[PDB]
Amino acid sequence: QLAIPPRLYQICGWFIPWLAIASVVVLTVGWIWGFGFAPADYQQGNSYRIIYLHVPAAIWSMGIYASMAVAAFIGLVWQMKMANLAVAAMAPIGAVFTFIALVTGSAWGKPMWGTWWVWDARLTSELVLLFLYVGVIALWHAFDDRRLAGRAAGILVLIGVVNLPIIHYSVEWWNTLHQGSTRMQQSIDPAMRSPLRWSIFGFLLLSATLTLMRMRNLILLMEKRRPWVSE
Amino acid sequence: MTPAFASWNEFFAMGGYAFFVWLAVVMTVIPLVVLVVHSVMQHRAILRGVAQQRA
Amino acid sequence: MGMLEARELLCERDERTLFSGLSFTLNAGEWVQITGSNGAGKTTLLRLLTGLSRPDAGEVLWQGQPLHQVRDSYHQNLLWIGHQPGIKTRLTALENLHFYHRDGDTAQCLEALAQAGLAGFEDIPVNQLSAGQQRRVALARLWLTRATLWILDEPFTAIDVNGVDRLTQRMAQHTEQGGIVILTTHQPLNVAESKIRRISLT
Amino acid sequence: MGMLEARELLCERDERTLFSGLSFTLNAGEWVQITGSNGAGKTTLLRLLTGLSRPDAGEVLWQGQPLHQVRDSYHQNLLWIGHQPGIKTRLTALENLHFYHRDGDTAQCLEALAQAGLAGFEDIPVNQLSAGQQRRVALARLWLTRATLWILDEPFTAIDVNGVDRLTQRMAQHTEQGGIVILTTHQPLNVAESKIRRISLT
Amino acid sequence: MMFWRIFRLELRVAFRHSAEIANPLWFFLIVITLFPLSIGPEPQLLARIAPGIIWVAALLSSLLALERLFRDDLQDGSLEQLMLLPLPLPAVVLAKVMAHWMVTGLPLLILSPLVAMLLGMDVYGWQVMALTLLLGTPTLGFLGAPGVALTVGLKRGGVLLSILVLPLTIPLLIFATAAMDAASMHLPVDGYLAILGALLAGTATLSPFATAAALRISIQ
Amino acid sequence: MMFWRIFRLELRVAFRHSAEIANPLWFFLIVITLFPLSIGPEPQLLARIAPGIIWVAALLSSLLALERLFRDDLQDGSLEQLMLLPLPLPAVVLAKVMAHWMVTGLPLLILSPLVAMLLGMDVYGWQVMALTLLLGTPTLGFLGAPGVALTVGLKRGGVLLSILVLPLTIPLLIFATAAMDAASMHLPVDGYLAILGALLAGTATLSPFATAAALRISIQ
Ligand code: HEM
Ligand SMILES: Nc1ncnc2c1ncn2[C@@H]1O[C@H](COP(=O)(O)OP(=O)(O)OP(=O)(O)O)[C@@H](O)[C@H]1O
Ligand SMILES: [Mg+2]
Repeated sequence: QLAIPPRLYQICGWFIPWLAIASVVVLTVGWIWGFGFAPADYQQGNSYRIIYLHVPAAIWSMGIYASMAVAAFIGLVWQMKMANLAVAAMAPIGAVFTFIALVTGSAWGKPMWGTWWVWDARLTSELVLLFLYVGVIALWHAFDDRRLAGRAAGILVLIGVVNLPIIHYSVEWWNTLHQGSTRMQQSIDPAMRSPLRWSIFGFLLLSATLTLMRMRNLILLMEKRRPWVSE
Repeated sequence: MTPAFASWNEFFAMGGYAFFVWLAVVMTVIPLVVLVVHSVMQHRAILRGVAQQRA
Repeated sequence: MGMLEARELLCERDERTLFSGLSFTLNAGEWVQITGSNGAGKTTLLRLLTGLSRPDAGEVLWQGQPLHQVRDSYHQNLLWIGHQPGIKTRLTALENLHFYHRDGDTAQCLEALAQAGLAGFEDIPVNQLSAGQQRRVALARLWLTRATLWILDEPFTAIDVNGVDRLTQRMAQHTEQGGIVILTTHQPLNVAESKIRRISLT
Repeated sequence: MGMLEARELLCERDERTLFSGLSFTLNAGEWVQITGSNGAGKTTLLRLLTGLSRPDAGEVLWQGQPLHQVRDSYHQNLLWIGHQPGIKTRLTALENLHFYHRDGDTAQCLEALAQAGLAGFEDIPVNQLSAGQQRRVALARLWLTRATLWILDEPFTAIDVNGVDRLTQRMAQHTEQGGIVILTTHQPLNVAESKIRRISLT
Repeated sequence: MMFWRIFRLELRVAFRHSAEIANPLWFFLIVITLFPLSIGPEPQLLARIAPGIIWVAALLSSLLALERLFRDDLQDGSLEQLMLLPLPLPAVVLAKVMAHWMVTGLPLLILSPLVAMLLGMDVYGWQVMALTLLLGTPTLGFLGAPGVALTVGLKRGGVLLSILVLPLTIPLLIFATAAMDAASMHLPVDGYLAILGALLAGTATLSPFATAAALRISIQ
Repeated sequence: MMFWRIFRLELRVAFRHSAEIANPLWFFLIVITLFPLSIGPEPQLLARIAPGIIWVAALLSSLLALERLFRDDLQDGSLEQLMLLPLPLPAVVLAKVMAHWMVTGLPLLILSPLVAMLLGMDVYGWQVMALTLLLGTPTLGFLGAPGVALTVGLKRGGVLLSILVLPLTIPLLIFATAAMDAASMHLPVDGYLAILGALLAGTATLSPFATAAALRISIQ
């Protein structure tokens, strides 16, 4: 029984305190139980602690790109007006998550490669995802008239998500043609799993916070002239 | 109740590779706080943004 | 009866409300003109009738069906000429209109354009033609189209009264057989005042 | 002796020359209007008076000296708004005038906007003005400029009559003091005929 | 009303629009000439970097040629196809983009033999040249149509278009350059050719519908 | 009149928001990253082909941004400057060109530290690339200003008109590539920089005059 009126502004106002404080608590517990309470691997040494700070950013970049896909898909066929607004709300959050993942991956790879830049599948894919983001932001900011940036933006998101697995599998296949394989297999180890998952959840919930603030801001910016905003 | 460091910044803040990890921490904390302050401040400006429109 | 009809149509652009809850029957045998001011959304209204623009709320029905559902057969019966002529400027007049001919072309083209007043300009490209004559080439489609709906957006911008009267007769000799000419004008139409059913942006 | 003077001006477009051998001298305190029509010489006659284009055969001397020779004492006393007002559509109305004004002290800019009928449209981007207020922004300069010359094309092309009326009564005002007014208007001016000296393209 | 009618008329208006269609061609020539002039007389590296430079040239030329695809339609004739021609709009867009390829992609194809002489490729090299370009440029146009369809309303021809579709063209570039690299090593390239064909077929269906929706949005 | 407030004007018209300033940065980044996808990931290959990559990106940015410098003004704002502003036309066109640089060159220069790490450039290579880039990019708007004005404001223009735009920039790029190759080989390049320094001080003096005359002729 959806309502989707401007009253959703009040709905956003009813979530920010609780969900934001929960996000800060889970992030601080993850980053203190990590980054100082958990051991590291034998090979990389203490530098392995980047995992708690690097992996969740990359994971939630793809997660909120999937959120882009579902939101725009809802907004196009059903012609839901606010559903097309969700794209701009999550756009710069996605850009920031993917930028953070890029800079961490580059910084984490310095000890093992000796250089700040390595053209691997993981990093290169993140570059293309960041490019899809910044394209979405640029398209939305290109339209002076609102209510259009969000429909065209939605179509752009659909085009990106359709082509995204193709690009990712191509670059993964491209890496095999030149080097051949990854460095070493994936071993999370039981003593180093719970903090990582909790950090994943913390980034989830901070992403939720930022999406809600951006929804509130976009609601104001769009319905700025109606007398509903007399306050 | 089980720290992973035998002692404080004499042992902490120097994991042997402290230079890499700590710059990552700062370069990650900055974008989050920048987004948060930007969103809140721009919302606040919109809130004033109504005021000069009411003139 | 009732092939053209909109349901509680309303559209909002910025602060200004152009109109609210428009709904009116439009059947065969009518000659309709739209009244309004230069700031009114009459151009926005007309483009909405043709389905290019999605209305802010409400909808219009072709024969009683949503336009997107019947978009295929809808274009069978419609002719639209807006502020933008919609004709290729570097392409000559005779072959420009040749596109809009299902059959009988290359010979029936000449008769219509000459009535508009472009005789001797069949094989000249548009960009060496005057803007007033340039409009007429688009208007020349009137004599040849079999579409029941003629939608004109300010079709008398710079068109001579001798042309206007000839044009006015053309839409005066089309509706009585069942045709419909959805019109907007600023020149006071020089035809019987009972032939015009005025609608304003109320 | 005296300002801009025509000297056997000759110009030509395509195959038809728009005029032939214009030579008429204007002094202070003249409100004048070009008659005829605007087919090609609309911008041509005015641009040559401004030095924007060079004449096919002729010249105009401002204050007895060639326009291009000085290029400085002539541009400082001049305003022009025509078919394209020359103001950028991106900026807002308030800021767009500030550069145009010699310092933009902001103590009188809104005063010009207020007197131009653009009350409260200072902070709105000028592209958001509906259909005519964009020319009003260009016409808002005339309250502030100290220039004694005005070359204007279609100053009432879409201006409302009340907007037109205020524009006209200001033109006669400075012509009484030291000014000059030349206008190219299709709409007849609602002023006494003796206050207007008319000339055509011949 | 038929595919062929819109196809031929779009072709005709393309023939009338000479002297800017060559601008992608002149750009392609200059960019493919800079790098061999940038690097001195050493062919082994030139053979190694030839596919990459020529294919990035093909991308850039495709963008410059596609910039006009909808520019001279919004002010005059983007409509009359949404509004008229009861034939579905995706079909109209398909016909027009095939015409755009025929007037732009084909000039690249006929330009290859001169390029090969300059870059010192072999007959197998020119064969794979043609094979990948013939199956790459239609994909370029098909994938670039959504970007111009979205950005036509802006009428900001420039940097914005070059970042909305160019990141979409990455797999085409990778597979084309990998195939052309493998060809110089005389290995069979049938599987790579099949992959390129599959990519073109996949983009042959989604792009028309996507551009139809994009244009319907951009008109409003 | 008041050169710097003109400067502020064309600063404001081109850019709309704080978020969209970096658009040329993203264009540069995508153009650079196109090559390692196609050329290959090996550093030495990408190391030696740096000059072509970087100055091709600069050339693309310059060509994309010169069209918007004059073509858009023809519809609305080409005049009111040839007709007003008693200050010389060279002054205002110089303002236009230098701001055209500062919206394109400045993003490229400020992005140079990043791109040098992508291509594996060393500190000496980055230093020479930056100093040459800031010394040659401003010229790209100088010689390009007269050419673009004619191609966007002269009707019945033939194919030969574009030859005053694109190929006139070849000497600049060839000297840049040769100089920063010599620097990449760890050799002094001060003489080459003097040649770049000589052309910058000289072209900047004569470019506004010819461009102003060209606009004067083209408007008629
Ligand atoms: C050095 C630079 C690195 C970058 C840029 C990077 C980036 C990424 C990316 C993009 C993902 C998402 C994978 C997915 O969603 O399927 C990921 C997850 C993951 N990474 Fe890395 N990574 C790096 C290093 C490593 C290393 C050295 C390991 C060694 C085991 C590793 C182990 C993992 C694991 C186990 C996951 C979880 C996979 C999943 O969630 O599906 N990462 N990282
Ligand atoms: N992008 C836009 N283009 C035009 N009008 C817009 C736009 N956005 C909002 N509007 C508003 O919607 C209304 C639509 O009016 P419309 O454009 O139909 O005027 P019009 O009758 O076509 O003018 P004219 O008769 O001079 O052509 C305008 O009053 C305008 O204020
Ligand atoms: Mg209109």
